Amino acid sequence: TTFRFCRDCNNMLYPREDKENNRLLFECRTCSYVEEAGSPLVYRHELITNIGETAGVVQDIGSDPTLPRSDRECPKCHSRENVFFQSQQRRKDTSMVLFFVCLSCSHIFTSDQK
Amino acid sequence: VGVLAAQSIGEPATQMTLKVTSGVPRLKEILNVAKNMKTPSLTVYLEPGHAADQEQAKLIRSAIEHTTLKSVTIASEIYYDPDPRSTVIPEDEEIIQLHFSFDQQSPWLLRLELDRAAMNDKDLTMGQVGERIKQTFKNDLFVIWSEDNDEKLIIRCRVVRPAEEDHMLKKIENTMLENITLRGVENIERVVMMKYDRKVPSPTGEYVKEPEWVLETDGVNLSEVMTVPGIDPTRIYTNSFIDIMEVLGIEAGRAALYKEVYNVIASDGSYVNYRHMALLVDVMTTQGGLTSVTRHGFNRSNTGALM
Amino acid sequence: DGPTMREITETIAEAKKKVLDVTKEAQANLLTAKHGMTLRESFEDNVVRFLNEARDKAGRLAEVNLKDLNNVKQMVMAGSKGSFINIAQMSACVGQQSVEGKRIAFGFVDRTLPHFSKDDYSPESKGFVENSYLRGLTPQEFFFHAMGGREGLIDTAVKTAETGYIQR
Amino acid sequence: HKLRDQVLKALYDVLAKESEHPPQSILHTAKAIESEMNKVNNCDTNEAAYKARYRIIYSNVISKNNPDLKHKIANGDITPEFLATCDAKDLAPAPLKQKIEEIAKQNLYNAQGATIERSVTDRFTCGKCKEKKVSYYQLQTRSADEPLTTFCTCEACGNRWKFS
Amino acid sequence: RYRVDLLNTDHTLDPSLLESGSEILGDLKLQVLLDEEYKQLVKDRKFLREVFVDGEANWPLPVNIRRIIQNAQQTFHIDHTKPSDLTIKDIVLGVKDLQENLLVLRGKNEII
Amino acid sequence: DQENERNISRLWRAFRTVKEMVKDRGYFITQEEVELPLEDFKAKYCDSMGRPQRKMMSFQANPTEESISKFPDMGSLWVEFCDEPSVGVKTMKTFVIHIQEKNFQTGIFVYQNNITPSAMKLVPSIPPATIETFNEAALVVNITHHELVPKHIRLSSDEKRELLKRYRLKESQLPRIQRADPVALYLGLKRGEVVKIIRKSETSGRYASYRICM
Ligand SMILES: [Mg+2]
Ligand SMILES: [Zn+2]
Ligand SMILES: [Zn+2]
Ligand SMILES: [Zn+2]
Repeated sequence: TTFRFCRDCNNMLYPREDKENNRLLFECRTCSYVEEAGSPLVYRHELITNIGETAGVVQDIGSDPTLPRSDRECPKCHSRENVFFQSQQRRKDTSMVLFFVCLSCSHIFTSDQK
Repeated sequence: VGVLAAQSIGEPATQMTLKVTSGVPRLKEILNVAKNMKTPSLTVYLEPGHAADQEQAKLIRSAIEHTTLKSVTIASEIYYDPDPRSTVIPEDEEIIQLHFSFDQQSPWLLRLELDRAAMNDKDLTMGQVGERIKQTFKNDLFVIWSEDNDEKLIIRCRVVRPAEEDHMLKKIENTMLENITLRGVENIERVVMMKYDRKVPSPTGEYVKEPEWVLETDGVNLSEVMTVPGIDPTRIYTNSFIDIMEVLGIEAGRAALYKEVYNVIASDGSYVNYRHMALLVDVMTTQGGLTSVTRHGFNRSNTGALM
Repeated sequence: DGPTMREITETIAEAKKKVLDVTKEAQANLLTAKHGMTLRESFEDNVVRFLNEARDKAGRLAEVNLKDLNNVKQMVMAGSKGSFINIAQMSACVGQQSVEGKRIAFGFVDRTLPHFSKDDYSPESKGFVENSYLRGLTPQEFFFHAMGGREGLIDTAVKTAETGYIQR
Repeated sequence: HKLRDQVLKALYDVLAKESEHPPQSILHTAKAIESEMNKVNNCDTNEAAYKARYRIIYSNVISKNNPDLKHKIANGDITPEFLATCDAKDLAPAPLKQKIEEIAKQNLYNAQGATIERSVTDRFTCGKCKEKKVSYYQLQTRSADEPLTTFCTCEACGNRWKFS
Repeated sequence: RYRVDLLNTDHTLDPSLLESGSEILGDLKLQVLLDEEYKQLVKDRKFLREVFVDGEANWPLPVNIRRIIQNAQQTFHIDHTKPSDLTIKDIVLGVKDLQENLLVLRGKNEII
Repeated sequence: DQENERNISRLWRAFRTVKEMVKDRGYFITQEEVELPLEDFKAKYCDSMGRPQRKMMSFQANPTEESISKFPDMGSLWVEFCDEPSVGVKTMKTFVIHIQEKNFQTGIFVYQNNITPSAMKLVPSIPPATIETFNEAALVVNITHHELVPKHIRLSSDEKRELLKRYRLKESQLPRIQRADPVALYLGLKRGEVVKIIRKSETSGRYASYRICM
């Protein structure tokens, strides 16, 4: 789904079809470089998504003092310290699932059990 | 009497509150139509022969509510399939002989996938919607679809005509997503069921609070909603009194309008005598049509120049 | 009476405990997700209903304890001014101040006011009012009280002009 | 005779392809001609719905999940039955069936709406039925010169009123 | 509440309520009058049940009846024992007399 | 089955509504005729399996004895259902010529769908005969049976003159009703007619009222 660029000239490649050999050949519209396509996938709309509650993590989230602190442990390092905080996505139907990030194992883990 | 009525109806407007639009702006919109609603809610009662049949209620809601492809579309991908009669995708291969037991077409495959749950919640099977997208063109779209019982419901379609594929096919994709109705009547939205009750005469000759099932909505139409089966055509009712006027008649219109205004001003600070409210309603309807009391509305009439 | 005061206290406390239990159930992702509305909306409904039951149960207990030579009880069941709601409000608890039904919104990022830790929905956090008038307030409750009152004033001062126009 | 040969060849293919081999090939073509002659009994190749039922039964056979439909259709579950069945949801397989019932339960719940519950007490008394089942609710309406309204409603019958 | 049957058994009045009530038990004319006003009342009941689907009792209306007959009682000092000097004929004609004597629209024609 | 059956049912209900319309306009129909069973109508007026033959069940009707008692002038009325989706000018021309030849004064027409204005322009031809058009979907539901609309009733010109000379009005201050109202097209009245209306009032139950067609 990514947008490849011509390695000779950093420009947006377009799909264009072979006339007889029946293969998608990503030909550069700037220069004459051409490349065959790995998959027949071209375009993808994705009218439904549910993604974005997790990321935005820096390696020193816990360096900020404003996050609360708890005593549930990380289930890799068993250290009782932790930093917990809710979703990073904000829609009107995002969940009250929680995200728990530790300093020792430096790992992200949740509290869902379905 | 009209002056006294006006002052009486004017007094409790100062004690008002501010879901469903209520309060002062709702009162202003009702009194000052404004061919515009902000709340297209309409109430529907079932056939009395179906008292408490939840499957019947959801069959009715599936019958009445409009949906699109986008209501059921999740996976909408595009493909280059060179062989017209053999799939490069290894999953779709049995469907070839399912539909194969009319060649001059582009080797470009558009492919759609839906939700099983969002398909049969409204009680439609994928066969007839494949039929529907087949029949809406029949000339340009060679259309292939799977069985219902497969793990992933798929649609395979191609453009048939005896370079220049991508943007045409993208626009045709956008068109079929945005336009093709499925069932129901458009300008009607999500519908939900309340378990209302109704005071009903007892067979032994008394009254009893008896439950029944109702339909509420977020869209407005009248010319089609009594047409569908299993519906009481009589006891239907809508807040949007202009449409009741237009479909039914002006007497029913003034009755509905009085009902609506009574509900709004009796939400709080009730009450007043019926005669004042009735006088107001009937004098603002007594011209053969609705008339808001504006600078332009009642004033542009055969009426004395000084008033 | 002091024993009635501590009954008010433990009533509010068990209300808070059930609130905490419901929040924990939400935080482990398993809930009903009540029909019609959204998950968060159902959560808001549950906490609002719980706190209102706490408030008026407290008011009922206070009123039934209150004596027969109590002069303001004499005033209210005598009629003219005040009410059961007034007595309970001024004597036992206030209940969560709010604007337009939702409790006090996330003004600053991630939290309500900058003085709590992040990401909380506790009755203190959003600011359900614990105390009565008589024992005093905390500044947070003071601030929320001002919020609700100011909302009342602004809606009155606009609705007066609008109702005058429509009446004329 | 295009359809009455094509569907017969289709059942020739979908019965020879089975792990259940046809040494009773005459029995299996008897099964096929019985299937086709009850299949036409809906339409006789004169109705457009003929191909739909064929697609249903054909893709149910070729579904896999399940393959056991071949075994049960060769060892029983007679073909004139399986025009009048229309049991496409009912068959091939049962895990998908219970998936469908769970889906239907979920949809039937989620189509239900808002049911705000109106906590009651016995403090006041109704006007219509005069019962102490007051669906009370409290809120402020007027200007600054007063406290709340003391809104009232009876839940036993529906009677709304107000206290002074 | 309302069924009276002057010759039948179950809904018969107690003749201790009327001095001229014992001897009239079985008269046809009085029975006919009672039956026709009974039918009048039941058709009125059907009409009211039509014109209000719910069954609400309390309604806004002109001049009260309960209090006015109450003060009639407490001014002319009714006792608990004496059968009244009334007649069924007097009652059933006087009600229709007052019925026509309510006069809101002075006029003579058919429409009025 | 697909929408063939609901098409049949809709035609059945439209037939029902038209029948009660002709009845309460005052033309002699047996009241039992309107509750004709759906399957009976299906067997009666379908050709082989699913096609109703709309051209043939159209029927004539006559004024009641009471209708002649009130008014001295209604000829017989005549109805029609074409099969064409839109309505052809020549088809309706044959229709109106048939009406003129059979000497009728009330045109009762039903269209499947829209009609060209070139047919609509000669619709008001041949006075004193009058022509009217309805849609099936407009008449799928009998409007009077909705409980919100009150009863409606027609007047004589004699009664109208009596009403005016009694209430001392002059013809204009009396409240109006639009010609394009649904109840107006239901009753088929024209300008100058007065409609009495009785609705179930909430302080007196029965209550007089009056409207003038304009
Ligand atoms: Mg003037
Ligand atoms: Zn390049
Ligand atoms: Zn760890
Ligand atoms: Zn009540």
